[PDB]
Amino acid sequence: PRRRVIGQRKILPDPKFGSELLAKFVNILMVDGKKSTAESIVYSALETLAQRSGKSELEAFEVALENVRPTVEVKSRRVGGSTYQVPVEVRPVRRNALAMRWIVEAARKRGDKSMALRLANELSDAAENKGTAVKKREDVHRMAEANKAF
Amino acid sequence: GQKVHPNGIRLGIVKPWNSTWFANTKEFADNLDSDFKVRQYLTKELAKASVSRIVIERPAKSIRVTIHTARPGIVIGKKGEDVEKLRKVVADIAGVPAQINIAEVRKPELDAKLVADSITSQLERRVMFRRAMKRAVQNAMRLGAKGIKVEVSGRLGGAEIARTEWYREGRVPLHTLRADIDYNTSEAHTTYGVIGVKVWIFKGEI
Amino acid sequence: PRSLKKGPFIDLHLLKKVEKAVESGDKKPLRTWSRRSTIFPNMIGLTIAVHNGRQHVPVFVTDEMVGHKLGEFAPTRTYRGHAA
Amino acid sequence: MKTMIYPHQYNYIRSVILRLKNVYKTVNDKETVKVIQSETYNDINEIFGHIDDDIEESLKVLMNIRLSNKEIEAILNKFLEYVVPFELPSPQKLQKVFKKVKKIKIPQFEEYDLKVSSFVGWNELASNRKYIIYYDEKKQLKGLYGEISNQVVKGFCTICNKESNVSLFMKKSKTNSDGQYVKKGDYICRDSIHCNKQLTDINQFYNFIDKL
Amino acid sequence: AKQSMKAREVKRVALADKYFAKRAELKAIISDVNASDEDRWNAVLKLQTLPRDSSPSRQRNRCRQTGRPHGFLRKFGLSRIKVREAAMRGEIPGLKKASW
RNA sequence: AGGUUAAAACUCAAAUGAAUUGACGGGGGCCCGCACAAGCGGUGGAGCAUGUGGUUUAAUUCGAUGCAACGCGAAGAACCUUACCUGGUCUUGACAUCCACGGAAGUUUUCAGAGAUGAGAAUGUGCCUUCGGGAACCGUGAGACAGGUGCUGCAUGGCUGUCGUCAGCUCGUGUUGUGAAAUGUUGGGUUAAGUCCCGCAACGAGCGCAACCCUUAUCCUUUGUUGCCAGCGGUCCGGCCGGGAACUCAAAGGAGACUGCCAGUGAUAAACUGGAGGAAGGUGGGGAUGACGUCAAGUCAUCAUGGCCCUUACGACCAGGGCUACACACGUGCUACAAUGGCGCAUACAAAGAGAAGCGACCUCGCGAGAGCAAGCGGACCUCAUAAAGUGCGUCGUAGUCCGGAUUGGAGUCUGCAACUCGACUCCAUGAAGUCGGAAUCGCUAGUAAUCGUGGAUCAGAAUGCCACGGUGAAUACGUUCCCGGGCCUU
Ligand SMILES: [K+]
Ligand SMILES: [K+]
Ligand SMILES: [K+]
Ligand SMILES: [K+]
Ligand SMILES: [K+]
Ligand SMILES: [K+]
Ligand SMILES: [K+]
Ligand SMILES: [K+]
Ligand SMILES: [K+]
Ligand SMILES: [K+]
Ligand SMILES: [K+]
Ligand SMILES: [K+]
Ligand SMILES: [Mg+2]
Ligand SMILES: [Mg+2]
Ligand SMILES: [Mg+2]
Ligand SMILES: [Mg+2]
Ligand SMILES: [Mg+2]
Ligand SMILES: [Mg+2]
Ligand SMILES: [Mg+2]
Ligand SMILES: [Mg+2]
Ligand SMILES: [Mg+2]
Ligand SMILES: [Mg+2]
Ligand SMILES: [Mg+2]
Ligand SMILES: [Mg+2]
Repeated sequence: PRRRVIGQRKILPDPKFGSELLAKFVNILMVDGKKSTAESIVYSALETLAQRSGKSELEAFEVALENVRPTVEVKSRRVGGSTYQVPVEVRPVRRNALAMRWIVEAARKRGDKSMALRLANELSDAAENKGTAVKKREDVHRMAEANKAF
Repeated sequence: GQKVHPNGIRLGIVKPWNSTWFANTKEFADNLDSDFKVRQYLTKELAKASVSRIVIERPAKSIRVTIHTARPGIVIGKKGEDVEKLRKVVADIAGVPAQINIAEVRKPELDAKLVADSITSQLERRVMFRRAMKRAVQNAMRLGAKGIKVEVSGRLGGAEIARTEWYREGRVPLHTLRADIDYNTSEAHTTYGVIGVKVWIFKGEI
Repeated sequence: PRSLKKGPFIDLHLLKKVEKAVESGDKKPLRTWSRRSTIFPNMIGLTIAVHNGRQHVPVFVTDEMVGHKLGEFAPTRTYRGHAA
Repeated sequence: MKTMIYPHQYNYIRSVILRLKNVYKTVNDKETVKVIQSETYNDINEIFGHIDDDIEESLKVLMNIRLSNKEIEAILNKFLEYVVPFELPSPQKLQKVFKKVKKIKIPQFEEYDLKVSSFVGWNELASNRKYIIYYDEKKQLKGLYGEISNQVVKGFCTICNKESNVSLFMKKSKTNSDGQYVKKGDYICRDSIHCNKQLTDINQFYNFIDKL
Repeated sequence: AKQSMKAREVKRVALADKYFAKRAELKAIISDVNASDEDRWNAVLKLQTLPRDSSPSRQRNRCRQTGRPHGFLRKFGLSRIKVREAAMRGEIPGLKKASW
């Protein structure tokens, strides 16, 4: 806001893996305040990812996030009769936030039967940079590259 | 915009209830109806008595009515003849044994209801509204009111277009809950129409 | 609908009227405001004029009509179509 | 909107229609008939000023020589709809008009009568007067009470200019301090309603008022 | 309300009190399973004969001061407008503006 | 090209200059708000609920109409309500006062009538009582009057919406100006705040702001049943019992938060920033509280009221109908379109509230809605009363489905004189649209949104509405370039 008096809110770490990063992801995946349902999906998806990855769930999650995370984004600015997309660096916390949101969106759009399956498949695809979520990151970077002049 | 009733907001803080009896839902409505009828009768009968407030209490099965009047004697009558008449009628209306107590109101200029009743009487007598308002304000300030406000609304002076005029002297802090503000209203019935008077009197905080 | 324990409902005036008509013979249509009264087997073969609010509509009671209220066979509202 | 016509005008319309029709009954020459047809058609049109399709239909029926009395009645009923009824004053207003006569009483006047009433007049036996209320050229309600003769004779009525049972009506001037007063009056129909129906010209009534 | 409307209510209350005992009995006869069908049938017809205003359902709660048919509160026996006026004057005991 | 000289008729009651207070600007500056940005969930599409417009109708009663009408008056239209229509009726009268006259009042019944009501019958015949009587209440007859949800909210009172819980709006005295006016109230900092400090032809004051008030977060004291059970004793394992007053909780009285303390910055200021302690920190959270005024804003249908109008009718009574109509348009909701789900089974954890023409257990009976019987409870006791989401397990497998639940047929239950028009609910069967919604548009910054249930008022019955209560419980705010609105100063 104009006052800019906003402060950070504490987030409890996820019980199983003791990660605040994963707790954020659960909250993004959560719908209608049903955290338990969200937590079950995330834990199920991570396990499946871990088996295929052959890595720890947290490690595997981090690899997927790294690919999806966006370095730069474009903010629209109206100049005269036209609007200019202006490349702006993404803050580290926002980088994580955008990545997680995109993965959840990507998982939901997938046609796999269960959300846990959808999430796991998306996370795996994100690790190998074949996911739709990674495509968004590529698109966001591409747009920023085009508007580098501004 | 609109403003909260000054007495209503302060009720239970610095202002007492006029009726102070306990009843269950069964009898609550019946008591209210009886209280209304008693107050209605007494006001009509004691219109010239300068009654300010009627406090109706219901101890046990009996009803105790306390009448606050600027002129105590005329309500009492001669050898308590008038008060006894009132008691008998009140008991009939109440349907229970009745007790009538008469309390004198000192400083009638400092009582909002008595001031409002005075002004409305004058307006019906066709006294100029401004003069009545100003005198009331002056009278209260002399008697030692910390502040007073008088508002008169309607077709003042028989004007086709109705207007509101208000005169305030001293402090009248309506927002302050601890502040003791005496508020009352009176309607003046004239050939032109109804003229409404509102009187606020500040008697100090707490 | 009405409880079976309570039984069928008919207005007493109508019941008396029907009985009088049955005993007498063929009669001029009975005029009733009792739309709520249930049609009974005894009424069959009798024309009963039921009020629709503005006029009495003649209804010849039949076997199929039995077990229905008289009001069902008289229409209260008149609709000839919108923008017809 | 439907044309609005005065009650006296409607009476004229009725008279001309009856006159127009009687020509068809009597006159054997089509030529003479035709001349009157045109005259009457114009007269009806003149009163209406503007003729709607309903008036035109009636006029067409009127123009036909095969017009019948039953048809005439229907045509008149339509024309009656165009007529505007006399406005009764408020009972308070009436008493204000008749300030001199306290607690003046008015009989119930038929709506049709009001519709065909150029003026409204009622007779009280106790009064032995006829109370007349009417709207003048200014359209101010004018109320007047004058003595009505108990005797009735057959003669031409001043108001309607028609021979009928008439009773002399006298209007008294305001009494002076001396007690001298002047009464001026002329024979008029005892029944105001009958006279109203007979009257075809508002001016004739006005002239009678002028005489008073 | 109109004076007639208030009068109508008074009649309905009076008739309800008059036939209260009769109505209760008749309804009980219809309710009873053990009671004969003829007895029930006669009772049904009798209940119809009794005045309609006798039924408590016909009575509508009105503000005692104004006779207003809407916004009634059973506790005070008054409509919202009159309840508010009385509350501000302190005529209703124990009633104050509530904030929580 | 035109220049120069230069009229009149006719027409208007002004045209005009300067300055003033506002308002306004696609003028400037400075702040601020779910204003944008950043997010989350919606609305607009479907079906249905509900209101409105329109159309229709005998009537579909009246009112509300940008925000600030449209689940609004109405916290609940089968009859009643009801104000509307149709028909049947009454005229000092449904409701008052007064007077005369006759009857206690009433109570029980008969016939006709849709009823209103009318014609009857029978039974009471009291109460006071100067055995003069009253007045109890029925009549009957006048006539003063009654009556009107009839009209004007642009004659009004009262009450309410709104800008806006925005920080403004003013007065006295002094001073300045011929004056309208100005000053104070501007200026420098600062605040959520005309908040505060400083300066200052102003000095003061009032209404606003804030505080005082309610509630929530912590603790202490008193009290200890209907509430509680730590330590004991005993058990029917249930605070169940004898007990204990520890604890929770109940509800009265207190304590606590003050920028108080500390550091830095700031004009040796107000203040701001950080920090410590603390349950709580700088307005701790929520609420009540709404300045002078604006909109001839809403309400003559709550009520009151000036004027006007009707008065055998614009009053009053009754039955039936209507307010529920349905080519259509719109507002607000509910339920969906599934798998973060549906269904089956098993199994946890609330708050708040209501109740005697009431809440009604248990038990029995019914597939069920319910029924019968019958405790207890005017309630920390009894009853409503089951929390649901959740969790475990199983199943369904992406289908118009084991999604959805409209519609309709049949059969019932209950309330009520009475559910045809036109109730709710249950059972069996039926199984529509809908697969995420064009242009456009709304809410929300935290215990919030979203989602999940629970209660209450109104109320015979009749909630998807309204009001209230807990459960679970987010995302995001870089920021002020932009859009919109608001405040202050300047032009
Ligand atoms: K000139
Ligand atoms: K939608
Ligand atoms: K007003
Ligand atoms: K001054
Ligand atoms: K100057
Ligand atoms: K009026
Ligand atoms: K319907
Ligand atoms: K709804
Ligand atoms: K909708
Ligand atoms: K129904
Ligand atoms: K109910
Ligand atoms: K400006
Ligand atoms: Mg009811
Ligand atoms: Mg020249
Ligand atoms: Mg829709
Ligand atoms: Mg209006
Ligand atoms: Mg109705
Ligand atoms: Mg207005
Ligand atoms: Mg201040
Ligand atoms: Mg305040
Ligand atoms: Mg207006
Ligand atoms: Mg009716
Ligand atoms: Mg409606
Ligand atoms: Mg400011």
